[PDB]
Amino acid sequence: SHRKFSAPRHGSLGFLPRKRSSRHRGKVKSFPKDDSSKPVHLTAFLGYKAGMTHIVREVDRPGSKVNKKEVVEAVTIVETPPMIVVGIVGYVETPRGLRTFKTIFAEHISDECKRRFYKNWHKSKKKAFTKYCKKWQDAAGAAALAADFSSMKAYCQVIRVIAHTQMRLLPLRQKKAHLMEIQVNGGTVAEKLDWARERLEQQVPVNQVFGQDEMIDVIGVTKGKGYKGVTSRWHTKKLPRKTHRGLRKVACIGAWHPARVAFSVARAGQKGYHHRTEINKKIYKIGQGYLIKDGKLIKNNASTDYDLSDKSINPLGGFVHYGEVTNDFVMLKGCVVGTKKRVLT
Amino acid sequence: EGQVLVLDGRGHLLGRLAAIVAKQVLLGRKVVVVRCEGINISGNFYRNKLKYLAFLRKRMNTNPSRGPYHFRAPSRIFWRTVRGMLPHKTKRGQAALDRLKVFDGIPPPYDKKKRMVVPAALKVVRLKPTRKFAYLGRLAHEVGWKYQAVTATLEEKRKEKAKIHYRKKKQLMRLRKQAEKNVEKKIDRFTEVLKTHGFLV
Amino acid sequence: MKTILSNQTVDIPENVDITLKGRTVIVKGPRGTLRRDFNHINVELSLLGKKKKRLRVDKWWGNRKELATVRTICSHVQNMIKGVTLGFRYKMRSVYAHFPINVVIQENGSLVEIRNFLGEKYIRRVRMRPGVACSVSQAQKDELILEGNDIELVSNSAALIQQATTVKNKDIRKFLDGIYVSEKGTVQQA
RNA sequence: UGGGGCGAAGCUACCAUCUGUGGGAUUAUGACUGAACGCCUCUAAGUCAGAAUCCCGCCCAGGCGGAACGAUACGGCAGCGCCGCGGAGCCUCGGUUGGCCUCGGAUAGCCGGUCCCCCGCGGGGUCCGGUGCGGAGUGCCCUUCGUCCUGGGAAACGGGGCGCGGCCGGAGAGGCGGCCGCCCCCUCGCCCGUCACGCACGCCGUUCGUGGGGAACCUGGCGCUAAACCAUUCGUAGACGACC
RNA sequence: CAAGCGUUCAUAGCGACGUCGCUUUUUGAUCCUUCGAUGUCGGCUCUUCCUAUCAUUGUGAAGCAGAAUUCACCAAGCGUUGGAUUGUUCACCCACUAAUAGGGAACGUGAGCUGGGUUUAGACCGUCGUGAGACAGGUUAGUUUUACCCUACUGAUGAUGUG
RNA sequence: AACCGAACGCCGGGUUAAGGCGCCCGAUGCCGACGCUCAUCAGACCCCAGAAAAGGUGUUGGUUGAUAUAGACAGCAGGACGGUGGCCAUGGAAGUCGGAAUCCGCUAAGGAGUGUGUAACAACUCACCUGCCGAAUCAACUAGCCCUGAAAAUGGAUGGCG
Ligand SMILES: [Mg+2]
Ligand SMILES: [Mg+2]
Ligand SMILES: [Mg+2]
Ligand SMILES: [Mg+2]
Ligand SMILES: [Mg+2]
Ligand SMILES: [Mg+2]
Ligand SMILES: [Mg+2]
Ligand SMILES: [Mg+2]
Ligand SMILES: [Mg+2]
Ligand SMILES: [Mg+2]
Ligand SMILES: [Mg+2]
Ligand SMILES: [Mg+2]
Ligand SMILES: [Mg+2]
Ligand SMILES: [Mg+2]
Ligand SMILES: [Mg+2]
Ligand SMILES: [Mg+2]
Ligand SMILES: [Mg+2]
Repeated sequence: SHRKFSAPRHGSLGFLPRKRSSRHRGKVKSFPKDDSSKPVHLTAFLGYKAGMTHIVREVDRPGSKVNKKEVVEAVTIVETPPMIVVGIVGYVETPRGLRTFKTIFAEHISDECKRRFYKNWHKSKKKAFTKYCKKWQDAAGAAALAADFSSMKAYCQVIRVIAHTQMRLLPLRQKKAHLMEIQVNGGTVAEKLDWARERLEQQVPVNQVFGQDEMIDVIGVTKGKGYKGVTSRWHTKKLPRKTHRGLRKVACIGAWHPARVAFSVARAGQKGYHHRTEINKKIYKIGQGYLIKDGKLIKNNASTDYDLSDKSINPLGGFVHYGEVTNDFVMLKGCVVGTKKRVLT
Repeated sequence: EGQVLVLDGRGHLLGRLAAIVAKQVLLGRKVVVVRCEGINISGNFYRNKLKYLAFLRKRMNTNPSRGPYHFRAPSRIFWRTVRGMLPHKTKRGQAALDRLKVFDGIPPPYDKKKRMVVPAALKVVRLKPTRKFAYLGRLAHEVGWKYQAVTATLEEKRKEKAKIHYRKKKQLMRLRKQAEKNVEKKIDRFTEVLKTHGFLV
Repeated sequence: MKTILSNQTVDIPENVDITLKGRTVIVKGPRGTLRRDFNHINVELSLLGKKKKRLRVDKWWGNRKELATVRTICSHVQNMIKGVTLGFRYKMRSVYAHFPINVVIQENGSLVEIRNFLGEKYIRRVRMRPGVACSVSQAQKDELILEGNDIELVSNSAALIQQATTVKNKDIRKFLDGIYVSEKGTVQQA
């Protein structure tokens, strides 16, 4: 017999191998469509979550009840010091998918970047990238990187730029940088390459990638919550106070005919630590780190022109539960996925 | 015959071909069907789309990741149809399928090999000219390929290339024929003995 | 019953020069050149008349339903000839009670721009097909002129704006407004 | 948890806050051209518009599915990768010339040649001339298959030394070609003489792709010179396991 | 099919006398399976499917001017609520809306619950019985097991393969 | 189970029944006949495992009746009148809500009317009859094949593949 009294399902399936994520720096899954006409830019970056705050903006939505009123918007602040480009990488299109030719990273490399290779390192001899580098100065420094780029010019189509974060600058206890390919959505390969050629080894800050008031999408991993019963996980009903064996459950899993519990019935399971792509968040402010020309500029952070104090976004006693944001943040409308200190793509 | 087979899927009939492939796979002969986008089907476009979409609804309710795999690439689609004509539960049937091999477009090694055509699965022969149809390419697209565009642009790139070879090969034959005439009185009593027992007339 | 033969000759004028690539007829006269493929219909197109006087379409081992088509090819060919000699002109007269349908062509032909049909704020836009030169008439009040060589192309394009202009959730017995075709003719008449 | 105010941290609530994103095929339907059916016709051959549909895209998982590139065990005893070229021996098998290429049309094609014309040795065009139950035919082409003698003719610079360096071209999942110097060596396809090769005394797995695939060990040259896991710590995570 | 209604007019909408079907959400027949007993009514929760479309998208109808409305097509994409009474399924009313469509899955779902009703043993009235006692005639009290085992599913380690 | 053939010591060869013969899967890897149909739900075998009245110029055959070089059919042009507010009905019905009826002239041919519609006309149209064209045309039945009628619940079965 039918359900007497209809209702929506509890919690979407288009979402549902609700497992502990296999990765942790939010992997970008789709890089925007490179229209070959507009200039070369990077399409992504890699900040990290600090904390949050009361922003007060004047509004300009003619028609609304709040035309020209003050409102407070809750905002995150994403600590985003500049990212170094180490290596470039070329993808060719195929019937079978999108295979990768030729990864080439720089002479030099870094040391934080090294970290994101050999698991336990104080044990290691730190040998990574020691015979690669040797190529950035000889006769075979002209073969396998020159004939190579010529190759990546010829047959290749889509070019990303491997870039490692500067972990050192942060208050995190972490020293292990966050490498990621960031696609270049430029105009034409070669132009989209004699450029990455040039930005090897080189600082890349947030004001290249991003503009203040661009809608962006944040890609990161949900804040962890352990095993949860069905009522916390799938957010179901509770059964009444009477029930002999547990009231934080689902009564009926299935009909004693499709003789399997289904796909799509509510269950106990890992909640949180899930990968998630949140979209279309606004940038309220692109920041600037407190740098020196004489004696600090803490001012150049939270000092809007309509108040002109000398604040840093750092509240009194840090962003509780990591620390002080000492370089370029981006201030994002509302809340973003993930806990504090979290790598946020 | 012996050795590896290469069949050029274009202009064939999806299952009519696959029955012939599958017979020879079971006789130990290695077949390689190529260019499966080109493979075509009797009945009008939509008919077989509608018939495919019927497939896609067939799906193991209690978990679908177990349930039937409705592969979308024509290679894969055809494989399926060949496979249904093998006894693939058993060891000889899986050992059979391994002798098959199937591509969308026409790849390395197989660009570079001459390649054959089953007239008894060939559309112009098997069908009437006043009847309608799908290309498994377009069918495959509207069902969830991602790679009709790519395997187009690559095949156009291959065609342009292959044309060069065809033209250079064309130019060697013109040399052969001119060099027969430029030496036809010290091979004029060998060519004799050719044309006498049939060869070369 | 299969009919051994059916055929038809199109009488081609002295102006035009058709030249058929196998089955594909191309036609060039004064106005321009048209092309069309009968790579479906399956017939034998001969150009028997010397100097150049006859297209003859055969059909040959054909049953009833393909015998039909002898005459249809024969038509799209006359219909080309009239197009490349004379050229067609569909006129379409806007119609109303009240809100003046307010047309404005906007590259050359191409964009036919329609404010105010029935007080509607949404400005309907309509593309023409290639080779179809729309233009607002004169010597008459609410009246477009769609000029082109190709019947096929000229009459989708009539119909596109004739159908873009349709009322909804009313009596279309009563609400007799929109733009619609009044006169299918030619540019030059002879 | 003696009681109760207030209460950081942490969980957590349309009880606070933030964010929910795009294409394609077309149904019904509406249409264009237009046949049957010397008219009319949404259709018989052709087209067009068309959605909470369907499929896809963003989104989530990620294969007895692949990618790229890092480093490759100094040693106190180690063990290997190449490269080449050397000697035995478990085993697991299938095979027993190759074919090195257009595109597609099918009530049509193939090729030649352009005198002529346009484009980038090529491509396109036009004219003519041949083939088209196809003879620069997958009914297809090629290459040979007992050995060497030597002493004529026909044929004469062909081939070789894992002969040796350089420049190409080829990337869809290349794995292959191609094209240039120099050393030494050899003189082979077809006719013929002319002799020869254990002639095993009618007998079977004969012949090769075979320096197969893989698993164990005897020579030289050049390079090499760890990471992983545990323990510890941290928590970004928690049952334990897993992870940062 | 079709006699009628519909001012007129068969067939916008309807439609008699007849007649051809489906359907298994109604009850019957039947007695094929189970009596070394498959938990026997309702409610809650929770999935999924069907369409026999109540809403909404796109459409064709009307006796469609608008407004409002019914007929029908693709169509099952997302909807179908809060209560008073009632063991109830079933009902009726208030209320909201956009709708308050209809159904299936062992008459979906007792090692999910509850146990209100059925349907033990205690009791009470009605009637019948001479009586023990009977009564789809009323009424109040009445123990609701066991998961560790294979499976499905949800997560979690992992696995041969890639030196 | 129960249909069809066929009744079974254990084997080699040959041969068959009922069945089959793209491939699963043995056999058509006949240069097999002659047909019919294209299904936006095809069809595809005695039980047995699906449909009906009823539809259906979807196409193919008949059957019968028609029409016509005195030149039809179809197409484009002209008339479609008068005797005549004919009679009943008046509420209007002069051809026309309805009916008895109900026939001549001009004839060419025009029904005292098929309809639109009009309160009634008109105005329009249709029978009838002409003008223009050139040879086959039309109607009712009846069958063959397909289309519709045709709507169900874990996903989906000519056996599957096709
Ligand atoms: Mg419901
Ligand atoms: Mg209890
Ligand atoms: Mg209305
Ligand atoms: Mg569309
Ligand atoms: Mg249509
Ligand atoms: Mg369209
Ligand atoms: Mg009546
Ligand atoms: Mg039991
Ligand atoms: Mg329906
Ligand atoms: Mg209640
Ligand atoms: Mg039940
Ligand atoms: Mg129980
Ligand atoms: Mg149960
Ligand atoms: Mg009780
Ligand atoms: Mg009792
Ligand atoms: Mg008493
Ligand atoms: Mg008594």
